[PDB]
Amino acid sequence: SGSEGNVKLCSLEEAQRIWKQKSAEIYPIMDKSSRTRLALIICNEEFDSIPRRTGAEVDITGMTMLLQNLGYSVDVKKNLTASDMTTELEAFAHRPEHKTSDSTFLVFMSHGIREGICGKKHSEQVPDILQLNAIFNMLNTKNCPSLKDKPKVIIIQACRGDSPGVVWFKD
Amino acid sequence: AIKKAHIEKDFIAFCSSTPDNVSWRHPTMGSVFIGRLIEHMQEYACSCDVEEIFRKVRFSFEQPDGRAQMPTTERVTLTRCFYLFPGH
Amino acid sequence: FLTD
Repeated sequence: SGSEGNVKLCSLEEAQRIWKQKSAEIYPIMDKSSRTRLALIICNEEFDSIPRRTGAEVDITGMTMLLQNLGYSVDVKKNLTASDMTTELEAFAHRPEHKTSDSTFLVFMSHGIREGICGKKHSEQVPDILQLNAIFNMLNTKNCPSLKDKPKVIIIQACRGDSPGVVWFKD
Repeated sequence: AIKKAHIEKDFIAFCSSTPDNVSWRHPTMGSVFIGRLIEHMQEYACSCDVEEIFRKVRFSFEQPDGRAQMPTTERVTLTRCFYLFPGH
Repeated sequence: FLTD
């Protein structure tokens, strides 16, 4: 039904109204004919000691198709330890396609705690955790010079602790 | 010659809940935040920049519904609007 | 529904 699927299109009219309104305040887009956009999805569903994240395959399907719709070539990696996630992020940062890209998306989906994202072998006795800080460090201008000046969007589906996130008030 | 660049710039992160708090998932419909993000990107990528889309996603969570959660934007160093220009 |  088209490359963009269910993503509503920006008409060329709508693109020119945006483009000269905030002209010098918009990230530049590369020619569609030659650019090589990449995105990375890391999803942990089956764990050695933590309950299985049923429904994760729906998330992978939806986010993979969405990112392809927006023009990204999507790598999907599943069921990684935190060390494996680091190795894969370093490999993603080194990809030559980033030099002829204008942006990137990274999506992480797992169990989580306050400190960060759980790897497949995480346990209370032996934690296996990737911190958001490490993700930023691996993709910054020093460690990923190919993405200098380009937007890097990081999406994280995970708990950030055990609390319900609510308080009561009197109506 | 060499020139100096900011070591950290042009990032945005979007998390499914606020610090200390849980995020919800359904076995058949998937993770609530991911589905909500997909719906909003499909509807609004054509007209809104990424920071504005994420704000609309937060707004859609504003009313707790038994499984309250509030997605949070973190560590933002975008210096420009990021428009995705779908179709171009 | 379950939590992550």
